[PDB]
Amino acid sequence: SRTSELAVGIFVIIFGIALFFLAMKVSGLVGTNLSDGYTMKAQFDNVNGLKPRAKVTMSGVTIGRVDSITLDPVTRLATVTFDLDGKLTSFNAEQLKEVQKNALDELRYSSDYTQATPAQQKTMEQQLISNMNSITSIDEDAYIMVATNGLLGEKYLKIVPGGGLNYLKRGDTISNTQGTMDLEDLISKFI
Amino acid sequence: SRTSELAVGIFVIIFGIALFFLAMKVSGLVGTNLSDGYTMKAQFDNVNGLKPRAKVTMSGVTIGRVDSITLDPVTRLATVTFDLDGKLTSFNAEQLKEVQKNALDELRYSSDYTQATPAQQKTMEQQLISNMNSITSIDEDAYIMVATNGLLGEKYLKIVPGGGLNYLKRGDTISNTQGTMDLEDLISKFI
Amino acid sequence: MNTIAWLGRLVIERIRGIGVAALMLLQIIFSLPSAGGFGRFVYQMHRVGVMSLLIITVSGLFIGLVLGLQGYSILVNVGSESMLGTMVSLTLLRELAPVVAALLFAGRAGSALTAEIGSMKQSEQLASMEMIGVDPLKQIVSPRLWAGIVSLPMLTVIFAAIGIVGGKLVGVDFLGVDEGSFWSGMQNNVQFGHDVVNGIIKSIVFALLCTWIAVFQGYACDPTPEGIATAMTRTVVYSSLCVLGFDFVLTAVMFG
Amino acid sequence: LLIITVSGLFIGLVLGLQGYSILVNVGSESMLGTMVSLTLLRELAPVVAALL
Ligand SMILES: CCCCCC/C=C/CCCCCCCCCC(=O)O[C@H](COC(=O)CCCCCCCCCCCCCCC)COP(=O)(O)OC[C@@H](O)CO
Ligand SMILES: CCCCCC/C=C\CCCCCCCCCC(=O)O[C@H](COC(=O)CCCCCCCCCCCCCCC)COP(=O)(O)OC[C@@H](O)CO
Ligand SMILES: CCCCCC/C=C\CCCCCCCCCC(=O)O[C@H](COC(=O)CCCCCCCCCCCCCCC)COP(=O)(O)OC[C@@H](O)CO
Ligand SMILES: CCCCCC/C=C\CCCCCCCCCC(=O)O[C@H](COC(=O)CCCCCCCCCCCCCCC)COP(=O)(O)OC[C@@H](O)CO
Repeated sequence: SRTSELAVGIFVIIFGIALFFLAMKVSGLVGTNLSDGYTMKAQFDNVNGLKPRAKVTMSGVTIGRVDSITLDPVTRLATVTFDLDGKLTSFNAEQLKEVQKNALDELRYSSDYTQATPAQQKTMEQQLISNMNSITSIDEDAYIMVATNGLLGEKYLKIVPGGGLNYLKRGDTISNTQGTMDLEDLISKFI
Repeated sequence: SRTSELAVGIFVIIFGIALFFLAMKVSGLVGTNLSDGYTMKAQFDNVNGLKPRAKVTMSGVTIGRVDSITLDPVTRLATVTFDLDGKLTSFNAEQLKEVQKNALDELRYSSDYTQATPAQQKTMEQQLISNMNSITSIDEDAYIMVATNGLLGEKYLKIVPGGGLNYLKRGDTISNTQGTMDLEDLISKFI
Repeated sequence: MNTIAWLGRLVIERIRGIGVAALMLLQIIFSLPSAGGFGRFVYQMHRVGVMSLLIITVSGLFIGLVLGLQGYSILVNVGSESMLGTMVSLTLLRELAPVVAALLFAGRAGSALTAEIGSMKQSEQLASMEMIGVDPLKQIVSPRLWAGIVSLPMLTVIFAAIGIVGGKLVGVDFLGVDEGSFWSGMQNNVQFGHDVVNGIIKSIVFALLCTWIAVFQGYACDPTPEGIATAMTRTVVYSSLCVLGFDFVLTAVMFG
Repeated sequence: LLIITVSGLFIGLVLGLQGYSILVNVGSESMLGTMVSLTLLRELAPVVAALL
């Protein structure tokens, strides 16, 4: 039964070490990675209460985290950089063709046929090579804002999509923001 | 004995891992280290709820801590001393020039040129050489206030910049304050 | 692989030890009662139950004093000092009184049961009783098992009662909350069937585990003066892991 | 080391399960890590580890 004592002895040591590798994974130490996360940035005027490793949502569902918050002491603005996900904000292959031909057919309508030249579909060739390389689901006129999660929640960033013909590339800067609202300024704002 | 000294050495490895996790993942210890921070002070009329080692923010970005709160019973206004920062609040080489030329331009514009005598800009160079010796980002009519994050959270100090030409030195006194607003303060406002 | 074989041989003898203790329990509870067996049970209610009454009473008072002192500091900042009696009574009745009273029962009345049965085995009173023609599982072991299943749920009710009296004494009589709001908030949110009876159902499960381990380790002991002392520290370790292990399973069913 | 490690895991499992039920009714489920860590660090980890 020496072969039996060797199997129960090995299974215990394997189970004991695999629990230790699982305990360091669910503890915020070594690991904690993300599905090809790129990086955006944005500039607010008041980020009071936003902490790093916060949460970024689009329509209630978390799409990213927050990386770092710095101040620019010449212009009184705060610059937040955050990192999104590829599986949740990037078109895989098929949707890439779908939002191509929707933005192409809406641009080449009867409104811009008379505005642009009659040598059209040449801009459709030039815009399509700029669409395929590194595009996200955040259109050009969406805006981000600092939200507060109910009434006693923590604070986080919320991307509000809207409109959109062209989109932002990976690495870009969202240029429509609005900062938070302090409750000292709320009461005052009232009267 | 060579096993028992080997096993005790593992009991000190697992203790050092857990003290590392408790200090630098659970507590705020690694996030209290200020870079060549100077020290200012302000003088309030209600600091109720403000603790030592509380937070100082400019636009939502933490730029200091709070050191000591005492009475001064000859004037009976509470005196808070707080220590700020080097990088996030003091200027540098490029920025100092970016405010030195505009501080002469905000002075010697069309409005305040013929306000002093018909002399040259050497006294308007004196307003340049009065600057670079230990300047801050805070101007002279910024005010500070004891605010509260959320509506059940802690109390911190909040610096609100506004207007202003000249800049405070390192070590001065911010001279516009307002204290805390408790429940009896909020009521007497609305009526 | 010299210690790997030793480690695998260790956990096989522990698996086989659960099989002997399972067949030992089914032989005790499935048998007919006998003559003079009620009077042996009332004698062992004195040794297990009444002897544990002084550690349980003083430890319940000290724990209720900490709960009323810590629970006032939390609730006074959110304007709910009237909920002090609700959180003191609901912390004891569903969490602390089943668990902490079972950790002091495994130490005092559990480790004394495995020393009494184990010294009967060393001095050969169990082998002398068997050769006379009396089963020692019925004469010796069976009154001691039933006296522990009855005495621990009777001792967590006394634990929870002095914990609430101790928490009322620091809250109302020293920190100065209203006495009528202490008892009225407690009579409103605490139910009898969901909070009081569910704490007794926990302590019956714990009393079966703490006594079946303590009785088995003295019977299947090693009749040698440091084989008894090795067994007494096995009933404190195995009972504490079973109390904390079955506590997570019972709260996920009752209050989840 | 083996009784202390397994008993600490079982107690933290009950604290996170009971503390979620209290905090979710007052809209403060984000304070779960504060009440779990502050219950252990000042009350339960000095006392229960000294009873074992
Ligand atoms: C949303 C719903 C809200 C709840 C509504 C309930 C309202 C409150 C009223 C009454 C309280 C009911 C709560 C469930 C009661 C738990 C029952 C239980 O936990 O059963 C225990 C099993 O324990 C063990 O094995 C440890 C094994 C544990 C696993 C057992 C799995 C239990 C599954 C059946 C229980 C049905 C639960 C009904 C509640 C919805 C047995 O307890 P005892 O009788 O002492 O047996 C003595 C032991 O020595 C066995 O010999
Ligand atoms: C960031 C978070 C921080 C957290 C840090 C990580 C926390 C610590 C992690 C892990 C700690 C694991 C504990 C290791 C225990 C080491 C014990 C030990 O190492 O002790 C050994 C024996 O252990 C023995 O009994 C063998 C002991 C019993 C064996 C266990 C058998 C139960 C397991 C099998 C069942 C599987 C479990 C069921 C799961 C479904 C020593 O042998 P001895 O012959 O007695 O002495 C020999 C001396 O004379 C000279 O050497
Ligand atoms: C749901 C069904 C019931 C729940 C139980 C479920 C568990 C399975 C069934 C258990 C009952 C089966 C009946 C058989 C019991 C077998 C144990 C037994 O029969 O033990 C007997 C002891 O008496 C004894 O009942 C010990 C004497 C009585 C012990 C209990 C006393 C009850 C008093 C408290 C009851 C609490 C009620 C209070 C409510 C508020 C006999 O021991 P001895 O006389 O010393 O032997 C010695 C000779 O043989 C040789 O010297
Ligand atoms: C509404 C709220 C509900 C609450 C209900 C009320 C709760 C219960 C209330 C009170 C319970 C009190 C506990 C009583 C303990 C009884 C113990 C007992 O009665 O046991 C006795 C011994 O106790 C012994 O050791 C003597 C035991 C030690 C003596 C104690 C010494 C410490 C005290 C002295 C120091 C003072 C304290 C310091 C204060 C400043 C028995 O003697 P034995 O020789 O061993 O056995 C003899 C047998 O063979 C035959 O008789």
